[PDB]
Amino acid sequence: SECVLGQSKRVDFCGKGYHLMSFPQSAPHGVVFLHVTYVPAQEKNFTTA
Amino acid sequence: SECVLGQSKRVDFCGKGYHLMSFPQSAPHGVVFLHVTYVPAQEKNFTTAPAICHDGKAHFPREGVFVSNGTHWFVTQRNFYEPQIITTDNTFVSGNCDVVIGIVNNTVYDPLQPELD
Amino acid sequence: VVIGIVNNTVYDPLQPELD
Amino acid sequence: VKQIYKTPPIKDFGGFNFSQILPDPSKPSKRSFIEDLLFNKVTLADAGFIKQYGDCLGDIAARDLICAQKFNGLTVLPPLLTDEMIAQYTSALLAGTITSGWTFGAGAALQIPFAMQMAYRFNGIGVTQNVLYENQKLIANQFNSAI
Amino acid sequence: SQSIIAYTMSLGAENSVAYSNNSIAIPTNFTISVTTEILPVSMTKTS
Ligand SMILES: *[C@@H]1O[C@H](CO)[C@@H](O[C@@H]2O[C@H](CO)[C@@H](O)[C@H](O)[C@H]2NC(C)=O)[C@H](O)[C@H]1NC(C)=O
Ligand SMILES: *[C@@H]1O[C@H](CO)[C@@H](O[C@@H]2O[C@H](CO)[C@@H](O)[C@H](O)[C@H]2NC(C)=O)[C@H](O)[C@H]1NC(C)=O
Ligand SMILES: *[C@@H]1O[C@H](CO)[C@@H](O[C@@H]2O[C@H](CO)[C@@H](O)[C@H](O)[C@H]2NC(C)=O)[C@H](O)[C@H]1NC(C)=O
Ligand SMILES: *[C@@H]1O[C@H](CO)[C@@H](O[C@@H]2O[C@H](CO)[C@@H](O)[C@H](O)[C@H]2NC(C)=O)[C@H](O)[C@H]1NC(C)=O
Ligand SMILES: *[C@@H]1O[C@H](CO)[C@@H](O[C@@H]2O[C@H](CO)[C@@H](O)[C@H](O)[C@H]2NC(C)=O)[C@H](O)[C@H]1NC(C)=O
Ligand SMILES: *[C@@H]1O[C@H](CO)[C@@H](O[C@@H]2O[C@H](CO)[C@@H](O)[C@H](O)[C@H]2NC(C)=O)[C@H](O)[C@H]1NC(C)=O
Ligand SMILES: *[C@@H]1O[C@H](CO)[C@@H](O[C@@H]2O[C@H](CO)[C@@H](O)[C@H](O)[C@H]2NC(C)=O)[C@H](O)[C@H]1NC(C)=O
Ligand SMILES: *[C@@H]1O[C@H](CO)[C@@H](O[C@@H]2O[C@H](CO)[C@@H](O)[C@H](O)[C@H]2NC(C)=O)[C@H](O)[C@H]1NC(C)=O
Repeated sequence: SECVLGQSKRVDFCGKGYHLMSFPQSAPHGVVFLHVTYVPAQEKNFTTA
Repeated sequence: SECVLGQSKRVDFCGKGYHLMSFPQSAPHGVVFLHVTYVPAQEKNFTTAPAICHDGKAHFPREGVFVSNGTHWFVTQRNFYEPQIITTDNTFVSGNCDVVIGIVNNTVYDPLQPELD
Repeated sequence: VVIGIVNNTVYDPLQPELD
Repeated sequence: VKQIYKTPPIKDFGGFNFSQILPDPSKPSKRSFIEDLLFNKVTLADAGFIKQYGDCLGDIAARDLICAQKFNGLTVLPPLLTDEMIAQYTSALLAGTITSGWTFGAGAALQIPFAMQMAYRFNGIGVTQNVLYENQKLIANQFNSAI
Repeated sequence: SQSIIAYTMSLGAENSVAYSNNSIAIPTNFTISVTTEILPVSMTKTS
């Protein structure tokens, strides 16, 4: 419910990175989830105030 | 703690629909909760676009969605229809009309246009 | 329409800024 | 989900694919390609839950461990829901979230373009919606490759 | 006149979403409703 039916905001839920969306898939005796996340990349540093 | 002493934002907590508030009641050997939730109703299909093309720049909803009927584009919050004129203060402006896929032609209103002079 | 609404002038600086 | 949504006839989810996620229309089973692989990879000791007495009536009873268990009063019961029924529930979930996203649930399912669904999810992360539109082709490719 | 009937299970009911890439459904009204949940807290203590 939290990863598929809505967008979880818990930092370590629905895999790693920021939760974007997910799709459930079934398996014998259980569920396997495909968790789609967003991870920022290629940082550069700038002066700040 | 999360339904009574706070407002849970977890989608499947405190019953079904969007959580607003709750009230606990006791029972022998347990607790029974009364969960007050909001369920949207009477939806209609409006035409939509991710942005409005004004002077070649793309205008994106500041909040809500840009939608239309047979003659006009307007902006509304997503969870409860309240059509409003799309103005320059109701939108983010960036890029251009050749970047956004699905952008449509609609003049965006400038609230300071009269310049009081 | 609003229940509990009170009378209070809301500030807008635009004309003083223009002239 | 008590509303079993059919796999949409429209696959125009922006530039995104999802064909290996959605149920295979050509398969008797309602499993997606990935699901069919998951089922093929997990190994079950046996299947069908029916063995007739005559089938173990011989030396063979000592080779078939499950039949040997049955002869000592130990049995295995079938699940109430079948693999097909589960696939139907996952299908409904996928159809729901692919075409209505958040609004497929918590009430009637309300349609929304896929790109917009993600734009709202990005706003939720804290990424301006403009990133998706600017990089919509990139994002769809990154997703399609990830799958 | 009465008997035990065997039948297959339904899964709720069949539905679908139009999914036009040019259209969004937007609520125009809402209902606030209250539902309940029942959760055990304790066992009879024994000795
Ligand atoms: C942030 O600025 C620093 C300094 O210009 C970049 O280089 C690092 O500097 C620290 C000392 O402050 C050293 O200990 C590291 O070993 C240096 N890094 C490397 C790879 O030599 C740093 O790369 C800049 N960050 C980003 C994202 O560009
Ligand atoms: C689309 O919505 C607009 C309002 O945002 C409608 O415009 C109004 O129409 C009434 C007549 O029914 C006029 O009296 C108002 O003055 C109009 N308002 C504005 C701001 O122009 C418009 O008619 C709707 N179009 C369709 C095809 O339904
Ligand atoms: C949604 O899909 C329709 C096609 O089903 C797209 O329609 C095209 O719009 C462009 C606008 O410049 C026309 O030149 C094409 O001829 C139209 N195609 C067809 C088959 O008529 C529409 O652009 C898509 N919308 C979004 C947001 O992706
Ligand atoms: C908004 O309208 C303008 C015209 O006023 C469109 O720009 C022209 O589109 C035609 C094709 O229909 C091209 O042949 C012209 O070369 C375009 N003009 C320029 C200066 O490039 C514009 O595309 C429309 N925008 C939207 C989002 O519909
Ligand atoms: C703000 O003050 C105005 C008066 O200057 C109020 O308007 C009148 O209110 C009385 C009731 O107290 C009505 O009988 C009159 O008919 C109203 N006048 C007009 C022209 O409609 C107004 O209600 C006050 N607003 C608030 C929030 O206190
Ligand atoms: C999703 O991508 C697959 C490729 O990974 C597309 O299916 C391929 O279609 C070619 C013929 O054009 C076949 O030779 C391949 O064997 C197919 N591959 C697979 C895995 O089926 C598929 O059409 C794309 N679907 C969408 C909706 O974009
Ligand atoms: C982020 O970096 C990636 C590569 O790591 C860029 O995406 C690829 O760009 C090359 C051209 O240099 C293309 O041939 C590849 O097909 C692209 N990848 C995909 C999945 O399409 C990406 O454009 C960069 N993004 C930004 C915002 O700079
Ligand atoms: C959205 O528009 C459709 C028409 O395109 C409305 O009617 C249903 O459309 C679907 C096709 O997507 C058909 O399968 C249904 O049978 C149609 N309904 C009926 C009763 O015939 C749909 O109701 C509109 N959505 C909203 C919220 O008004």
